[PDB]
Amino acid sequence: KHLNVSKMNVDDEFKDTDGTFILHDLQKDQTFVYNRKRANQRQTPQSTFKVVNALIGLQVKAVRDEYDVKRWDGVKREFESWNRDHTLGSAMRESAIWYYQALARDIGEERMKTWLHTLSYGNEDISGGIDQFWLQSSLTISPLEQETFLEKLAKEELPFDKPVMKIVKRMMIQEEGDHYTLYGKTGTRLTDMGLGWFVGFIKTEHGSYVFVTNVDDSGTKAKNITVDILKKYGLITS
Repeated sequence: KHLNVSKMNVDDEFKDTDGTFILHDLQKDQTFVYNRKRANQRQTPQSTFKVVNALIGLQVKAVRDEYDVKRWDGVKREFESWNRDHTLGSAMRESAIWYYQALARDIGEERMKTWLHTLSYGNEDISGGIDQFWLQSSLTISPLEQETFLEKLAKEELPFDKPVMKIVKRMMIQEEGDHYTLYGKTGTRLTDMGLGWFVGFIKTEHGSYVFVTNVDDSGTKAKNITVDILKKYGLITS
């Protein structure tokens, strides 16, 4: 019934990819890591940082809720899903960077810095600029450090109001099946599609699990790898 993570193997998901995969069993307190070296290498978080931005932004009331609308400026950007008015939640779902750049500006350098130390978020380096630092810039975090943060979010053991964490979790929902809920956030270095993430957690009828996938490829690749693993190991069912 219950997936024992110490028994897994995911080699063939990465046979042609430089990557790492981490799976933490919340009920049993056990962590499986494929590619320990890469799991310990700090990398730029890309849009996985939206999770943190949303938590801080809601907590400090820079945004009201998942429906807080910011109007599009009419500039055609790389993805057509970005070229529309957005909310905190839709900008997470569609990875509309411009929305979260406006949010980061409202949070401000000093508040962001204090929060990143509270959250132990990687190298905590925001010198790349208040609306650039998480995008192939100064801030880096290892896949294992991402796991540590996301495990605290799953357990709701972070210094945010309970409704704030509930809202952010809801914004991360990717699939709601009959027997599981998949939560996650992609990230990609869009300059060259050369760095990819899919991070999150899955709730099943036999425990919840926290995952981090990171690859020298797109965030779509990271997500497809993660979904394949979660299906192979019986966590995504229906």
